[PDB]
Amino acid sequence: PSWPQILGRLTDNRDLARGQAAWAMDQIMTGNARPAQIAAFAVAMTMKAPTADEVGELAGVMLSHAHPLPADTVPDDAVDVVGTGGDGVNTVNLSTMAAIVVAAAGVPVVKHGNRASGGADTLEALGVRIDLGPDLVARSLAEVGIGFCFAPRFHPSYRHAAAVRREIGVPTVFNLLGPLTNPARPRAGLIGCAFADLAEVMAGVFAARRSSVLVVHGDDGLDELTTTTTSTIWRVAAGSVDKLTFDPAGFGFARAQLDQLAGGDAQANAAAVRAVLGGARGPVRDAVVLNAAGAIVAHAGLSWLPAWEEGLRRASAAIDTGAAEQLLARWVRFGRQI
Ligand SMILES: O=P(O)(O)OC[C@H]1O[C@H](OP(=O)(O)OP(=O)(O)O)[C@H](O)[C@@H]1O
Ligand SMILES: Cc1cc(C)c(N)c(C(=O)O)c1
Ligand SMILES: [Mg+2]
Ligand SMILES: [Mg+2]
Repeated sequence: PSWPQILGRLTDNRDLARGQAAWAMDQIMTGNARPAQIAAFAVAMTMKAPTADEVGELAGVMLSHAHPLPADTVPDDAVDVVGTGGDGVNTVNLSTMAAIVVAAAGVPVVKHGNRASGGADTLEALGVRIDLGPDLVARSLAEVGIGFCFAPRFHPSYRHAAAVRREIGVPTVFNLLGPLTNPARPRAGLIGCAFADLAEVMAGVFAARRSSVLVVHGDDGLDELTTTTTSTIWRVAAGSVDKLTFDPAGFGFARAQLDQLAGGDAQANAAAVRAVLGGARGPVRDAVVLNAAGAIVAHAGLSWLPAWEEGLRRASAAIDTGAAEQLLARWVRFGRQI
């Protein structure tokens, strides 16, 4: 295998041969790939139109190189709530807030995340330790019900890819990898995809791993279940993908305006988390509850309408009883206690 060969095949608009994407990603992750080669590969893959097999190869290499969590520390039914980002709309950290609420409802959550105010920035501002290694994330999950895997901490060898991603700016296939590379390897997730054309490829990757996952794209372009309009959902169950249209109004949700979901810096976004967890009613709470419920449905799938009703009931109660607010406080506390 070589760069001229792989790049030539991609510029010929041809799907890669089995193992070629893995070879490329492994060259990238081991510091053996020049910045020019990384960029060429990222772009060529993107323009060819990556397949699930290919994206699955890239993600597997990343996971091979990632720091794992200690054996037997991650529950068999752990769930992630994470999006590709890059939806061009600046929202409150819907996934992060949903994760807190899901953990509070009793579903173990191991959230993969990163800076932008991104999930990681907002958590840091809330006083949550984002920087914890495998052992301590495992303890966090055991003692709090939620662990946060900070992408840079667990994927240090991604450094060269990350630099190139910054330099070129343009979204590429690499933008799909975060939600597919949680180092704790949870089997369930609510997975946001900004890129409508690539949501199905993401779903295909999760299906190949037999995850129970909802890949979601708001029909307003949010990488979350949206409240402003309907959402497209790629439902992954039993190793196959269903595409459907999801309408929140179907559960009594009032239509919001995207401006009402808008975020700010880490301090603003942190305030918005505190507000939701303190019971503030309105658009942000509604979107958080909806996404929390979707994550619970994905968790349920590890065994539709009944699932959503129970998910919504459970998410609402976790906030209303103060369990969500208390969980965050316990999370802050856990991290201050080293
Ligand atoms: O949108 P960008 O800033 O360009 O970067 C992509 C973001 O995707 C993640 O959202 P995640 O679902 O993990 O958290 P959230 O929905 O709570 O923000 C995380 O915040 C990354 O920064
Ligand atoms: C996954 C990951 C890993 C490393 C080492 C990074 N620096 C970044 C980043 O800057 O976004 C992301
Ligand atoms: Mg998100
Ligand atoms: Mg988002």
